[PDB]
Amino acid sequence: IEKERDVILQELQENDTSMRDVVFNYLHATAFQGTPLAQSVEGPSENVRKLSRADLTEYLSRHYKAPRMVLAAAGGLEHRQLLDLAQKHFSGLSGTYDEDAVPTLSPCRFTGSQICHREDGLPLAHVAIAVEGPGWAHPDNVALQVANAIIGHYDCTYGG
Amino acid sequence: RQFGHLTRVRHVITYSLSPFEQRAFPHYFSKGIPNVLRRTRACILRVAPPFVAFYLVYTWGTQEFEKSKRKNPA
Repeated sequence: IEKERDVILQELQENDTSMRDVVFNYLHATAFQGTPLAQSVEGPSENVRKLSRADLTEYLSRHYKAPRMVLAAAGGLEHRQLLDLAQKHFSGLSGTYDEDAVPTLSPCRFTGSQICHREDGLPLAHVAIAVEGPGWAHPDNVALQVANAIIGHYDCTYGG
Repeated sequence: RQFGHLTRVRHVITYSLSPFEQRAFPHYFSKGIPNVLRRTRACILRVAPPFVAFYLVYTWGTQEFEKSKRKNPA
């Protein structure tokens, strides 16, 4: 735990150089300000120097629960080579919880806001803009994936 | 001249919000009016006293003008 607590503080230094991922971490941080969703993935450097075994134990002991888990695989197998094996190994999993322990979601609102890390010394400027998305279930995602495809992409190498 | 080659900035961050996501006139009465006073106390001393003296030379200038037309005892 102490070693990784240094390794984590080695990659936050790295992702500063992964300039693309800095943008989305800023983007998610703004439009979803105030919610848990503005958080990073690796967490701030502060909390990583303060996190305990119990927080892991408490975090671990709540989310890894069968109703909110999945197993899947494909390629060379049959479905009943597998069902026995989770019936063998994962049957002892905690398939329940203390009645008020497993929360559901908050509707994460959307903000229209700008954020800018002005840095003139660097070569290039990574930029992003976006709006509220509908969600997973909403079927017009099949519409929007087309529209993005209409617009598309380009990076300095396509011979077109 | 335009944006792009004016001058240098390094390691500064800007946080700005839409207008639609906020009231136009927040704390217009609450925080403003104390700020009007603080704005006022910092100017009043070196703004008025000339204009104060003007009120006196607009004062004495007319009074002393009025008398001069009134006759003398002679």
